[PDB]
Amino acid sequence: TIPHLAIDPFSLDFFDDPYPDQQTLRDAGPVVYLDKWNVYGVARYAEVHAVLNDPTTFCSSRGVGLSDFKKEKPWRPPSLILEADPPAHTRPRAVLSKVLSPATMKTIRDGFAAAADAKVDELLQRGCIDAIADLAEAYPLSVFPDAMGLKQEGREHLLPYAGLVFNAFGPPNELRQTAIERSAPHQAYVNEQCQRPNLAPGGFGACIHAFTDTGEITPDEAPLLVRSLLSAGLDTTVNGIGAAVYCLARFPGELQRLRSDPTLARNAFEEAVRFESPVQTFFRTTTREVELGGAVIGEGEKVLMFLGSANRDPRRWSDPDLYDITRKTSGHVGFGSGVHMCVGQLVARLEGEVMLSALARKVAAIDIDGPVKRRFNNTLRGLESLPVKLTPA
Ligand code: HEM
Ligand SMILES: CCc1ccc(C(=O)O)cc1
Ligand SMILES: [Cl-]
Repeated sequence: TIPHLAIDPFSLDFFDDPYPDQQTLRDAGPVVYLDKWNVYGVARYAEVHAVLNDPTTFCSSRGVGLSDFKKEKPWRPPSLILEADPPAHTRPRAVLSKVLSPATMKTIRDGFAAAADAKVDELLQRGCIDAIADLAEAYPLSVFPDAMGLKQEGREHLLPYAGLVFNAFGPPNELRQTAIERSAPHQAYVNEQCQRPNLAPGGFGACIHAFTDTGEITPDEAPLLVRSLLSAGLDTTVNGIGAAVYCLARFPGELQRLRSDPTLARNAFEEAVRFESPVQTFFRTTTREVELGGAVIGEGEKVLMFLGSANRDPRRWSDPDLYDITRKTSGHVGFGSGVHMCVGQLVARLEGEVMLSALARKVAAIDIDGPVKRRFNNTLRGLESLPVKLTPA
């Protein structure tokens, strides 16, 4: 009843061009079985959305990577938020919601916008730049570590640590194995920065520790919650901004519309998140036998959700393979959906908005002018290098 497919969604060939295989996954049925990894897969919008919104049946506390925490030891102590189910999830989630709230956004927006404008002005002086290293990476590195309250020394560990976290959700392939082999210095740096004395006053880290006296979290929970922001808060935005710049570089008609109405910046970023889905996949584990799309999945089974495929499913989206900055994007699953839906999404959208606003106001054209190189990661989709020429407005 359930079709069995040999597609490896964690192979380099799949990462290089996932779209044909994602269509094969959607069109084979609402639920597939991936023989390569012994997991169920859901690639259509409807089933991905259904799984995300039933956390009781499709739990996160057995891991949101391939590994089942009931069977194997987690590679690092479980996240108190991403790898927790209600009710244990609820209070840590509330703390991060308040740390990354609107009032916080108001406190950081002017500095984030000024750093975005300054980066674009700097890049325009060079003209020909790498939109990954010099923009997608450089801009978040210029705002987010400071907003966390990290010291300067050791920040070179942040992107390697995040690449490790995202590779570690994958199966035990070479990408995952190599990341874990190299992990010790990055883990040691990150864990140390999570301690209260190492987080500067007023930043996100200090604010997490300050919530340890309200009864929502205890002091011994704060370091791991800081760890969540140092895991999820940087490389995601690198790949979100990279996705948006890559979309504007490939679709100059949309850059032209954005230049003509810079207030489209927020939706242009949201549409890049749908179109590229920087976070491609996450797993859940069934807690009982369950019927999903006419299929019967037993207890204790891993279910792989293809967020990027759900975001391009023609059953849900008109012209899904077109980048359209005025698209009604509400309901895309690039930030997840339901109780675990990205708690940092206001930070991500702020960074994306102010960078796209700076481009919309300062840049007339973005032309690819060198070889594009893709970066391979078991969970993140994005580029290693994007050579572009920026023409000033
Ligand atoms: C474009 C940027 C981003 C994308 C595409 C993204 C994507 C996601 C997705 C898909 C989830 C759902 C995980 C699940 O359902 O298992 C998630 C959750 C989460 N994200 Fe984001 N994220 C982004 C930026 C950020 C930022 C900037 C932060 C922190 C400052 C952050 C922190 C978190 C945390 C802590 C969770 C776990 C929430 C929970 O389990 O309740 N993310 N993100
Ligand atoms: C953006 C995906 C993500 C969310 C949360 C964590 C974490 O809690 O460590 C790590 C990754
Ligand atoms: Cl760690």
